[PDB]
Amino acid sequence: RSLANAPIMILNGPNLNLLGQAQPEIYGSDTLADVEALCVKAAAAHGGTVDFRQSNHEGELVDWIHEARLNHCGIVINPAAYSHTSVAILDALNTCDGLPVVEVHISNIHQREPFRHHSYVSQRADGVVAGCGVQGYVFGVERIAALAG
Amino acid sequence: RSLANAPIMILNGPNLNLLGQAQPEIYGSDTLADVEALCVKAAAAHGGTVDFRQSNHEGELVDWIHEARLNHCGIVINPAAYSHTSVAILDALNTCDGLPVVEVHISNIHQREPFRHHSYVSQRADGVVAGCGVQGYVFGVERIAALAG
Amino acid sequence: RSLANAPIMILNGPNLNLLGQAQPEIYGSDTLADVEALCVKAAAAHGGTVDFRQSNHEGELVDWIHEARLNHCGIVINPAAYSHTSVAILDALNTCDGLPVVEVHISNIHQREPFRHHSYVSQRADGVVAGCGVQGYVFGVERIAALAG
Amino acid sequence: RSLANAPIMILNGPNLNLLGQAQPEIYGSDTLADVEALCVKAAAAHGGTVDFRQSNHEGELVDWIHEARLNHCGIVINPAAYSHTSVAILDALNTCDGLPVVEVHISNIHQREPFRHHSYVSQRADGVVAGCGVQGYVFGVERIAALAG
Amino acid sequence: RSLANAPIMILNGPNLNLLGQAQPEIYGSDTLADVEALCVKAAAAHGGTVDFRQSNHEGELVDWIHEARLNHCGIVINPAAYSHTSVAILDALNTCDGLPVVEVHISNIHQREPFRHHSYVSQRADGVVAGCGVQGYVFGVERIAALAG
Amino acid sequence: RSLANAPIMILNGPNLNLLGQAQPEIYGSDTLADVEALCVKAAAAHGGTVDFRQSNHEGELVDWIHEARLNHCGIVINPAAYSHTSVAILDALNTCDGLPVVEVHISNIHQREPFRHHSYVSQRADGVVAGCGVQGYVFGVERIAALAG
Amino acid sequence: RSLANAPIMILNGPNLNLLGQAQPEIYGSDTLADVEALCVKAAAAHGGTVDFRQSNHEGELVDWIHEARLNHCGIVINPAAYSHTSVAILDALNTCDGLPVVEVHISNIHQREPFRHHSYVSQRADGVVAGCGVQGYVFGVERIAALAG
Amino acid sequence: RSLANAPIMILNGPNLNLLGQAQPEIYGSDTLADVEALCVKAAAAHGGTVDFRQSNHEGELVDWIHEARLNHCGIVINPAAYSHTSVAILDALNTCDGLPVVEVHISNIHQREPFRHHSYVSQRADGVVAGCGVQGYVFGVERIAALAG
Amino acid sequence: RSLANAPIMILNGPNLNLLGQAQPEIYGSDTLADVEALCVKAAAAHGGTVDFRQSNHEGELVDWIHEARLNHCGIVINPAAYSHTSVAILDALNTCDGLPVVEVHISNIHQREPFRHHSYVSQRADGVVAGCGVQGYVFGVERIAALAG
Amino acid sequence: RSLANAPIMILNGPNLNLLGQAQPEIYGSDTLADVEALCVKAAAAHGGTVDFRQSNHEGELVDWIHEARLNHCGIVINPAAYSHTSVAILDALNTCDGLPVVEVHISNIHQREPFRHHSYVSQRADGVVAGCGVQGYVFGVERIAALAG
Amino acid sequence: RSLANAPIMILNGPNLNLLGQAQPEIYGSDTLADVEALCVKAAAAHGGTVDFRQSNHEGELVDWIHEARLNHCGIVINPAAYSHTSVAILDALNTCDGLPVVEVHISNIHQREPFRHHSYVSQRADGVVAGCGVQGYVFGVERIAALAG
Amino acid sequence: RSLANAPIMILNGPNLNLLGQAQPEIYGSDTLADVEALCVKAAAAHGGTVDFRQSNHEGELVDWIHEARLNHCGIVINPAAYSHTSVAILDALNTCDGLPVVEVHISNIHQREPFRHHSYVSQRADGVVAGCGVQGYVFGVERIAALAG
Ligand SMILES: O=C(O)[C@@H]1C=C(O)[C@@H](O)[C@H](O)C1
Ligand SMILES: O=C(O)[C@@H]1C=C(O)[C@@H](O)[C@H](O)C1
Ligand SMILES: O=C(O)[C@@H]1C=C(O)[C@@H](O)[C@H](O)C1
Ligand SMILES: O=C(O)[C@@H]1C=C(O)[C@@H](O)[C@H](O)C1
Ligand SMILES: O=C(O)[C@@H]1C=C(O)[C@@H](O)[C@H](O)C1
Ligand SMILES: O=C(O)[C@@H]1C=C(O)[C@@H](O)[C@H](O)C1
Ligand SMILES: O=C(O)[C@@H]1C=C(O)[C@@H](O)[C@H](O)C1
Ligand SMILES: O=C(O)[C@@H]1C=C(O)[C@@H](O)[C@H](O)C1
Ligand SMILES: O=C(O)[C@@H]1C=C(O)[C@@H](O)[C@H](O)C1
Ligand SMILES: O=C(O)[C@@H]1C=C(O)[C@@H](O)[C@H](O)C1
Ligand SMILES: O=C(O)[C@@H]1C=C(O)[C@@H](O)[C@H](O)C1
Ligand SMILES: O=C(O)[C@@H]1C=C(O)[C@@H](O)[C@H](O)C1
Repeated sequence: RSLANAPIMILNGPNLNLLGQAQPEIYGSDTLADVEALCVKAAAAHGGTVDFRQSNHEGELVDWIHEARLNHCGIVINPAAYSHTSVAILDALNTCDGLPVVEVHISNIHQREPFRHHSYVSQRADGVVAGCGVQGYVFGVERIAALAG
Repeated sequence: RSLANAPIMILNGPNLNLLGQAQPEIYGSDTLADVEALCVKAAAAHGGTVDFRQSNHEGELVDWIHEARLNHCGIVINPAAYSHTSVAILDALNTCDGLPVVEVHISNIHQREPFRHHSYVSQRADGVVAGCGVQGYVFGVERIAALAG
Repeated sequence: RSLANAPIMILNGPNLNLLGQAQPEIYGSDTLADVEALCVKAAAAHGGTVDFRQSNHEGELVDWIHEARLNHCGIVINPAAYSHTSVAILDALNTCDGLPVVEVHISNIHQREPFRHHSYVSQRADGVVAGCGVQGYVFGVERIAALAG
Repeated sequence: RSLANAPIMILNGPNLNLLGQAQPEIYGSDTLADVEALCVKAAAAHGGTVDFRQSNHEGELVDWIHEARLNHCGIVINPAAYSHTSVAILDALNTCDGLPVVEVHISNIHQREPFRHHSYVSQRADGVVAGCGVQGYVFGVERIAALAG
Repeated sequence: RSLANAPIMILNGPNLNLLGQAQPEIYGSDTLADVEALCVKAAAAHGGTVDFRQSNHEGELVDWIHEARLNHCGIVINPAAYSHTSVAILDALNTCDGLPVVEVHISNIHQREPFRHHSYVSQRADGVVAGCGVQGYVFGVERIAALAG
Repeated sequence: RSLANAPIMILNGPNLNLLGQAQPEIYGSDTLADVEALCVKAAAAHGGTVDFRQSNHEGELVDWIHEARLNHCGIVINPAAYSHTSVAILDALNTCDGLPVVEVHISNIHQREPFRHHSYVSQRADGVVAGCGVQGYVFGVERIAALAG
Repeated sequence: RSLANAPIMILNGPNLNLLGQAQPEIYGSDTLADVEALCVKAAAAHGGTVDFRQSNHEGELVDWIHEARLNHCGIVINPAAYSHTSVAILDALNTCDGLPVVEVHISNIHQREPFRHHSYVSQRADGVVAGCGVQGYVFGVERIAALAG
Repeated sequence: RSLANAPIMILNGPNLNLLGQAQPEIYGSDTLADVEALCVKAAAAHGGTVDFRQSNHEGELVDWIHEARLNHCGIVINPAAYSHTSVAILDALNTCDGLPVVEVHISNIHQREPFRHHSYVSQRADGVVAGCGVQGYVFGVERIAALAG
Repeated sequence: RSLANAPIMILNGPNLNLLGQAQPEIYGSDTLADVEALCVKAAAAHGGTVDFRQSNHEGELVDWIHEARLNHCGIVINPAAYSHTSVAILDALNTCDGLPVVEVHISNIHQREPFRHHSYVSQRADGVVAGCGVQGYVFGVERIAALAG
Repeated sequence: RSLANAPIMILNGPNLNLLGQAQPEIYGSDTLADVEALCVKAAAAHGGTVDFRQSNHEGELVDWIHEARLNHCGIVINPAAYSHTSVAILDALNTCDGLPVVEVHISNIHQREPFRHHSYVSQRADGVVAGCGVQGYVFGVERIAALAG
Repeated sequence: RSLANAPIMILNGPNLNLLGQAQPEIYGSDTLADVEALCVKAAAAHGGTVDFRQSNHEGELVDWIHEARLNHCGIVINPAAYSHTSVAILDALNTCDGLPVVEVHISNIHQREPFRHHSYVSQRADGVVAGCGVQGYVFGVERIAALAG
Repeated sequence: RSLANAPIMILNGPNLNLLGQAQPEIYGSDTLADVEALCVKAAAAHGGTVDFRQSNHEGELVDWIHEARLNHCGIVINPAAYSHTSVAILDALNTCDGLPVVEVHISNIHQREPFRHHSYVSQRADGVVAGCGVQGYVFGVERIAALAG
């Protein structure tokens, strides 16, 4: 599916509802709403749209991936903590044959504790952006636009 | 309990809703409904019944195992990705003193990525079947039948 | 906040709803209701109160930490199996800048299987109590009463 | 080849000659002869026959695997200790392009010492059954019947 | 024995003679004499008494555990660096069939360097308290009073 | 430093001279010259310029990083193989106090051999982009323009 | 059980046929026949006898263990290289419910390459003697004499 | 010894009897008889002769190594699966003080599964040839011919 | 020195003063006094004598090794827990050029927890006896008698 | 390319300029000039020629590999210490689609320190020769001639 | 404290009493009295004095470190075996806020056995000298002189 | 060679050209020219001279080591990053039979990141100084004076 025919799904993992309010020295002062506005504006320059959601539940993220599999033109995901722990989210992305996927981490996870250096999502994601702040979501939208188109 | 007095609980973990539709070269073309039918038939030959369920949610699965503990004669479980990650599911099964438990994986997890090699559920499960396709749920039900006697 | 102005949050993870009914040789014969009343009594001696809650869902536990972050004077948490697996809960606790946190394990996890030896919550909790039975929750309450003062 | 045209090879590794006589609390009280009768009955239901053998010698199992490659419709194997140590049996199975293979462990190896958790044979076997008692051989035979048709 | 018939032994390992004077940002500004008074006060509320000691010698701590084995109603020990290195102290504790033992760490060792994550003593202690400051000794004494009854 | 005042240094590691001519199924069919023209246009859209270079020599890349430290407004680097092996290139980037740095890998290294999973450069780079093909370079340029702004 | 009723089985692993002729600086200059005479005289001092055997074949050693299980009063075994690799010989000795077993190594394996530091036989052997030369076989016969009486 | 006075022992391990017939994409379509004729021809060009043998049995291989020790001018060995597992064949080779030994693998073991990467025989062999197909056997003969001379 | 000219030093590590009194299911019911009487009798049969000591202090053990280096004909040591942790005791035995040394463990350490499998002493000991009960000391005496001759 | 159309590139890594002068007990007394002569002679027997070079610089070896890719019929390489550390030389050889490549080590690396046991080059090289001395270079030339022919 | 006002504590761990007498091929033929004279001399050239001590006992070492903390200008320590095992001695040094500490090893521990590779003291010592013979004590003293300055 | 007949080679690895200008809080504010003057002065007191160089290039350092091998009295080397990565420079130094080598690290590498803990150079260097600042190079010069004397 192309960007003209279906939205880009933009998924956000656990604790991201507090972006811009908690640990600003690590994740910045922009909020999740500010990030949704960036995404909308980047997709509109390519003639696309976005479906932007956040959840703290692993299984709800699994369900939204299944939805995107049939209805969306690609997926930009910041799995947050679940990057490091969820084989179930990996597996949900693996049922999405050929759908473009870009993983995004606001912080540079390779500079932080060793438990954050590995992500299960990365083994499926076509592209992985880390430590580019909320600008990384925009890079994700632009990479989907290049892959879908 | 016996098979005549209570149903066998058949539990299915994340992504199993898309069985037969996704990655058929790994997991085959039979659907979850097809699997449910195989189970009903095998339990019937032993004078028993099944209670077949699927969920994406780790905590829902926990809840269902608590229910089984009191109302079912045994559990046949395919924990899917949660086999590799859920200490919480293992611990739910450990509350079920003496209840027969059979773990089933459709694919042969020992030929796949190393993160798939280990299951938490397997330390509590009485029996473990892997790589026997959807026929391994039939083996599951048969083994519950033998043990519930 | 202070103990006079807001309740202490007391959070229990998965399977702890069965406390006193299952595996009494490991976890004792006192119920979760029994624990709650111990907590209510200990907080009352310091002029405080408690908000006592259990869940089998990782994401609901995250949401209740976020609620504590704004409305409670500290957290006493028994993550149960999530202690071992949940980076998400650790991250939720991390968003709570300066809020006193005390982790509690009923059993001595250090004498159990090696997968129980490490907890994600312990890198954030101020204090960790293990193997002091349900009396560890009273210790927890007593320590938050000291830290809040 | 088919079950009607050639027998199913049933191979048993070292120490299995003492089945039913030794360590009954781990492996049961049914003998190797009892297992052979279970196998003969299971295959006859599908119009097939079995060739059941046991050896303490690694090279003799490799020789038998080579024979089956030419004359048998599939192989049901309990390699016993050899599971954990024999790259030479794994390799013999690897020469049998397309022959159905099912590996059987009477006990649940995943609940035992860590040196028993890994099996060389499992990387080639199509299916792997563990902890289903001697009933696991019957599973084996039924799985070959499905694959050889 | 019982708290009315024998004292609780309170043992302190190496460098705790400088408590209050060195590294106050990690271990606080209360002294070992201050901790002794808190212990004395807690035990007297249960009609008990304490026998409070410190040593920088591994062999001396071993000899004091032998003494406790015969003359004391239980042991509250803060092994200090010996927690991480001393199989001999673990083994002395192991000779004390059934005597209640609570291990205390002033600091939350789980947040410090990885060599401080493991403790030998923890596999024998009944209970372990970490990161609750000098108040953990009062928790120790309370636990021993509950067990000794 | 501003984009107006000095060029962005774009550094490419060993073997990138052959880009578009070798292993096109992993690294694409665009040439290194093609990447250089993408970079010049990306920087131009922010009023900036680029200094694009490639080398098979680890010490030469070290020397170019020192040069950048004094004369450039940031560094986009694709270390190629040296990402995995060069402590010396990490240390050269460590000399560059506060200079924006973005590391780019054409291919998604996290899907490839395990020796490619770790990069010494990622511990210093502000941002890391992998698996976005040659478009990653454009992202790299954009992030430097936003960090230099 | 008694030395009077049945001989002590003395089993020697692979390459022990060459003892005294190969690598004398590691294993000495006494031959295997010289060891057999030592073992005859040691057993004679207790009123017993020996049945002394050597094989390069893992399976043959398994079959002699099963023989011993029924007809001998204990086993002294030097598994030679099979100590480090044979799960099969371990398993054969585990079928020997209560039979006294002593493992002997001529050389001190703990001083040699790391692959020699672990023995599978040592988890079943009641006693293990290493680096006492051919005199270790006399020790083994004395230990069996003490265990049988 | 010399090539004019004694034959070169050429030994082949388990499954090599099927060379040319099984997994031809890995090991080639030349048979073990074709290999023997290559070896005869190479040895004759140096005035020498070969003694070519194959076996699936580890113990037999050990026995043949013992024969060579006394009767042959060197050993070219393809230990096949027993390269990875047999400490016993290593130790047989170690009894052969000074005898030239060359280990040959038809496939390039270093490109295959990690369990194939280590050979116990490589620590004693003088030279090791891998991935040169059946010509590697000719290289082994030529090397034995330079070392005997 | 010889057995006629100097005694055999027999050193016992921490907690062995309680032998016969604590953990009799693991270490037996004979006391340290009974073990010294065994040693005296065994030494006397070879015309030697013994100097039998025990300490809980690692440094004292070091001092007594030093003393043996000058005044005794060999050392039999049971290092007890310091087996596992004392590089200092290893190093004291390394200063003893050529002095016979035999290490003895009453229990079969290879069947106990993984922290007990490694001994620093065994890389220096000429011989190592484990799991032969108190009889292990007599085998120690006998080995020093053969080595000092 | 055929051997008649283009030379075989023979590449030598760091420190091989001193071959025959340093550590002769490890690498022999033939020089690098001696080695080139051997190669010229072996190539000439197959109607071919060689291009023999040596370099201490990783980048220069990468550049020469690039040259060979276009102008040579195959490569024989002794990467010397770069075997163990150069991902960059491995990737240079990966750009050479279908070019025959044989890695040569003069010493038997597998007998040396464990850092020398793994080579990055070996995952790409078609054939690997180790411990055949400078004769291994002739084997390399011979293999190239067979693969180009 | 300055060198003029207080002596430099020179500390020596276990077995060092035998320096010059034992293992001279590793540690040399100079004695501990020789090393003290070298320290006195080097301190004298800076107007300083030394307090040179040796002990086999870990806790004595800790006690002397506490004395230095209050009465000495700095510590030069050779912890000997306790380097590898003593967290207690590292924690003693860590109580000495800002006191200059230099760790010395006579032998180059990095060329020896792997258990010697790691030092606990090294994480706190300001400088670490290894393999420079007894001259490394002189280096110690000189460094203390520069840092107390 | 003596210090009177030949200069001491002082080699400095990558990034050292910015000593004193970069990361002064780790490496100090003295420049490389200041270090060379300290070495010239130390050598002059022994009647010797220095030959002080720096390079970013691994192979140029190998070349310089080859020079020193024939023309210099010894080598003082700060390999810098290449300490951790270069088996090539290790090997270069291994060609220098009997030449005194001292390795120096300005900063205390044991307190930094774990990839800095190991040095390949340290397995050949006679002595190793770390964390003594730039005064460590004077220690180096002094140690070569003693060894060449
Ligand atoms: O950088 C991110 O956005 C990530 C967000 C989190 O919540 C962490 O758990 C991840 O580790 C990193
Ligand atoms: O084979 C199965 O049924 C399993 C199904 C999945 O969903 C995976 O997550 C498991 O790894 C395996
Ligand atoms: O002791 C406790 O309360 C913990 C309770 C749980 O449920 C386990 O999962 C933890 O491992 C231990
Ligand atoms: O359970 C089985 O049948 C196996 C039987 C054996 O003998 C063991 O060695 C295996 O580990 C397990
Ligand atoms: O926190 C405590 O009381 C401990 C005190 C010590 O001295 C350290 O050795 C331990 O690691 C921690
Ligand atoms: O993907 C890239 O651009 C990098 C390209 C290289 O050359 C490889 O060496 C790296 O592993 C990946
Ligand atoms: O010491 C012995 O008797 C042993 C003899 C062998 O043959 C070795 O394989 C063992 O490793 C040790
Ligand atoms: O390459 C060969 O000749 C080898 C052949 C065998 O049979 C294997 O088991 C080895 O792993 C490789
Ligand atoms: O078996 C013995 O004598 C040993 C005695 C001890 O005290 C233990 O610490 C050892 O682990 C074993
Ligand atoms: O054997 C040789 O040719 C190799 C040559 C080198 O220089 C070493 O670095 C390698 O490790 C071995
Ligand atoms: O080199 C030194 O001075 C050391 C001396 C000791 O006694 C050893 O224990 C150390 O490992 C090293
Ligand atoms: O401390 C030194 O001088 C070292 C200097 C370097 O450049 C680092 O790379 C080394 O890790 C440390």
